[PDB]
Amino acid sequence: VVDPFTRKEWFDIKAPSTFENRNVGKTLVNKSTGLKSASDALKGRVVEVCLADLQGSEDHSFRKIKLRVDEVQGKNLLTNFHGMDFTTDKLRSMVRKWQTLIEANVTVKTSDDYVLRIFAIAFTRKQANQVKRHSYAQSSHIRAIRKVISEILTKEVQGSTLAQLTSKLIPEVINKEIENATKDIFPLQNIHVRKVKLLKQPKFDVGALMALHG
Amino acid sequence: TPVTLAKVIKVLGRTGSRGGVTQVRVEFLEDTSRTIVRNVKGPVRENDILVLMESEREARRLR
Amino acid sequence: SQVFGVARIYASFNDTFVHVTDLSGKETIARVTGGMKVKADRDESSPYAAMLAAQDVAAKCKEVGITAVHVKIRATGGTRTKTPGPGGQAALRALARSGLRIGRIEDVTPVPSDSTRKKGGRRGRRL
Amino acid sequence: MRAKWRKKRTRRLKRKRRKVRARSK
Amino acid sequence: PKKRASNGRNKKGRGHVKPVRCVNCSKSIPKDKAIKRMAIRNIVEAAAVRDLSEASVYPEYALPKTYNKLHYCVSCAIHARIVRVRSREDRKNRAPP
RNA sequence: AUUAUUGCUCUUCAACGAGGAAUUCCUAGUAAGCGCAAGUCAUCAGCUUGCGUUGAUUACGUCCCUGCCCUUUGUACACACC
RNA sequence: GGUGAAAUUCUUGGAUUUAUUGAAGACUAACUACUGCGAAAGCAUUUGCCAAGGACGUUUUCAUUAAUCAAGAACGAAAGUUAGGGGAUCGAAGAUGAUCAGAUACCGUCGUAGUCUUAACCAUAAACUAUGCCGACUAGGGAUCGGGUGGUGUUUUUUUAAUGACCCACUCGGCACCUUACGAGAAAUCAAAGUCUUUGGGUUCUGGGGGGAGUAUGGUCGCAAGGCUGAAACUUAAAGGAAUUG
Ligand SMILES: [Mg+2]
Ligand SMILES: [Mg+2]
Ligand SMILES: [Mg+2]
Ligand SMILES: [Mg+2]
Ligand SMILES: [Mg+2]
Ligand SMILES: [Mg+2]
Ligand SMILES: [Mg+2]
Ligand SMILES: [Mg+2]
Ligand SMILES: [Mg+2]
Ligand SMILES: [Mg+2]
Ligand SMILES: [Mg+2]
Ligand SMILES: [Mg+2]
Ligand SMILES: [Mg+2]
Ligand SMILES: [Mg+2]
Ligand SMILES: [Mg+2]
Ligand SMILES: [Mg+2]
Ligand SMILES: [Zn+2]
Repeated sequence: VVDPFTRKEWFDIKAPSTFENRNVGKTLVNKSTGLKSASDALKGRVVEVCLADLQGSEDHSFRKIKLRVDEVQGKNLLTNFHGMDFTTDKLRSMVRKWQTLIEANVTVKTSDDYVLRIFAIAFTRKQANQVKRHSYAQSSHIRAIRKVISEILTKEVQGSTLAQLTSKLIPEVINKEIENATKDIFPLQNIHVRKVKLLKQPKFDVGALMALHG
Repeated sequence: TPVTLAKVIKVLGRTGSRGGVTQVRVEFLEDTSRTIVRNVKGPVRENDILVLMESEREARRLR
Repeated sequence: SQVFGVARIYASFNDTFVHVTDLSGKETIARVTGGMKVKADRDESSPYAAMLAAQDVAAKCKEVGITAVHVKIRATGGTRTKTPGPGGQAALRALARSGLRIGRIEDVTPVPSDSTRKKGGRRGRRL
Repeated sequence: MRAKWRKKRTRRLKRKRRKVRARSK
Repeated sequence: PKKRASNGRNKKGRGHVKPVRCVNCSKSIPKDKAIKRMAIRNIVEAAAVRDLSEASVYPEYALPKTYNKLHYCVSCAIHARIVRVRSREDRKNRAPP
């Protein structure tokens, strides 16, 4: 004597700008009854979707993305950058035995006071013409590499908030430039920013929030 | 009904713990050059003719 | 094309769970598990009931508002088995065959930078 | 009987003669 | 008397390492003295590739497997998995397959 | 010859309408169906040992049950896991 | 939910399942290996500070300053003790559901102490390589960690280099594996367990059939639990080791 199916006021999710398709998907809410409606109550739900989906290309078949809902109008609600995380299976495949892992992170602030932390992971490359079955680093060299990753990472940010951050990650200049400064010290391969967590997002600023909506 | 006839090409062994089923690779005389392996029931030899019903569902090991 | 959803198959031992929800998550849509489509305690994780519940799941799924769905399968994890269960893929089989689309799937098993001492004792679980 | 428990066995007896002897002060 | 040159299992110049548990029975057991099976497997299985490609979008997809370390405890490592048992000489062989 | 050794004729006309869970035997003139001689024997074969008569179906395989043999392995047993 | 199977259990207290966010305390997965370091116990997230160490390099400096050790002392796993914090986890006792003839257990549930840290005790482990320390000599191999020497060697391009990783040769000091066995051993096996009746480099410790017994006694140490020192009467023909065949 219920069945909330024939009651579910439906809705559609839209994607941000600096990507490909701004059309994400479909959802389920409720009848916008007075006092606790379907208005400002829910909204802020967040979606995990691979960006090989929302971009269409397949050279991005891991780098999963987390989008947070902010504003909603005219049977339509957008979303801003809220997360980027790698996939279990991908690293599970990345971490192969007989080599040195390297991990580092750092807390940082963008121009528009979006406070977050970014990560970094890389593996010593077995150079060709090599005999030794394993190839390990030299700790001190690992100190060095982590140091430079820290420098570079805290250099790329403090630049036009999410928008530009995503604009630096999507084409991965970070990876290739870490690769650039790296090869002087020690081989190293893969090299992925792997993960970045938001923790202290600023205020609403609805106007400036409409910065990726044409 | 699209029943398709396939001739035994080789006898591959007995599967199933009981040891009755026989692994055999066949080729249908309905457009040749298209080998598919099946598992029988009764006794068989080379160059017999099995009525394969479905034409894309082959098998291998039993238990 | 179709309409995206999330399947979420927590199918470790002893049971088998399926429920599509909103791609954001805060809006679930139909569930049902393996212990419902048979009763025997011992038969609560078997691939059969898994198939049956995958049926009862896809059924209401394509009968409310979603006709396609990405999945994320998960073992117990934490400080437990971490290895997938009996009706793990047995439910995956009967939700693609049941005429519903699939779109990239992964593993949300909660592997830790391990700790919180496991159950059992240093002497194991002898029997 | 196990060497560990025979160790415990005497450790106990020893602890008891201890007590009995204490009566004599 | 003694019947293993690596005593229990490989550890030479340590005295202590660090114990870990058993994925089967949870028995604590030193890492050096464990037994490790790098467990790998597609999410699918035998006859499930067909229902993947046929009931999904994409071109050929990608099909991501799963890796996970398998730790066992000699007792459970003999109860089923890597063990059998070997002759006196069949014992010194460090050949996996 | 009663508690009826066996044989005969009349009369009497039972249960059993294919048999639960389980379980025995078997691969060709074999299975099964059919009778005879022989042992026992004064008399008494629904038994037995043999014999021929009629004469199929299904395998030609496997380790799932069972039983066993063989290796590696443990042993503090050797009067040998009673 | 839980196991072999079950029950104890949890479920308008919307439980298991889901999403979002927060806190607490442990912990350091994968990478992690016959790989490193420390006297031993032991020691793996990050960064900074603090003092230390070996191997190497060395046409530097002193010039016998050393070797091994009764007494004496430093540290010393886990539990355990005192006083605070901490108390997620897991979890001696205790209570329980099953299980069996019984089941004070094994399995499941509740869960105190405990686990973590600070200040102080305690001083034991199969604290194991069941193998004292320093020095010499005695035999082949490819490994691999650290240091060094060598190169019209490789891969890095900027214009050739300079670095860096890699290849190769050599020599130190390492964690070890391989084959041998001259030689050793009761054997298993041992590059020391070898250079031992053809018996002697230096030095410390312990053992002298089994049981009684690490018991009794004294002393000493500790808050306690206990630690070190540690007999005898009597008893007994074997205990015991490695290998062989069943
Ligand atoms: Mg008194
Ligand atoms: Mg032994
Ligand atoms: Mg030790
Ligand atoms: Mg019949
Ligand atoms: Mg007769
Ligand atoms: Mg008779
Ligand atoms: Mg033997
Ligand atoms: Mg780590
Ligand atoms: Mg507690
Ligand atoms: Mg109790
Ligand atoms: Mg008790
Ligand atoms: Mg001692
Ligand atoms: Mg040892
Ligand atoms: Mg040598
Ligand atoms: Mg006495
Ligand atoms: Mg006294
Ligand atoms: Zn185990």
